[PDB]
Amino acid sequence: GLSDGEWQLVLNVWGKVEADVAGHGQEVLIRLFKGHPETLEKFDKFKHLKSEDEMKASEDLKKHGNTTLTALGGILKKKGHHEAELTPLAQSHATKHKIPVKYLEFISEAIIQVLQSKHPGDFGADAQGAMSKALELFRNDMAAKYKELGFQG
Ligand code: HEM
Repeated sequence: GLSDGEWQLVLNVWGKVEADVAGHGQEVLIRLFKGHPETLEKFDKFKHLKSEDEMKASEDLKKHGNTTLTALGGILKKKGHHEAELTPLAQSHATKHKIPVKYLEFISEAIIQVLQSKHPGDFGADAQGAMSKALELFRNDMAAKYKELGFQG
């Protein structure tokens, strides 16, 4: 959905995340939990973290962040011919974890805020715009799969 050029920007900033997937993954879930505390409640092993000090110290949080970003990089690498990899994710999220589309917007924001915080240099006006279109396509495709399995509610 982006131009070839926009995908390139997207894969190029993602190259930075790939050099530290779990430290970027940890910081994204801390930003999401801190930003929207209600999301935390969706996680049984984190539901009890009461502060950012406890979130930073959690081994499990760091793992789950690695898991989350590893899965999103597999989707981003397919540029948009990503139906196959998105499916299973829409399936588990809609049906087993029961994650509203709204929360996919909250995590897209937490992603942009960590790339901006960790790579101010590299994540300039054009990289930010290309990653925001890429996360919006992701969330639109997830919403599409949700309304299909017949959720969104
Ligand atoms: C960038 C968007 C996301 C991606 C790529 C992603 C990826 C994953 C993956 C790969 C798993 C493990 C497999 C599965 O159970 O499907 C998972 C589990 C899970 N996800 Fe997500 N996720 C995303 C967003 C969210 C959001 C926004 C929430 C909640 C606010 C969430 C809640 C959960 C929960 C509750 C589980 C089960 C965790 C566990 O095993 O205890 N996910 N997610």
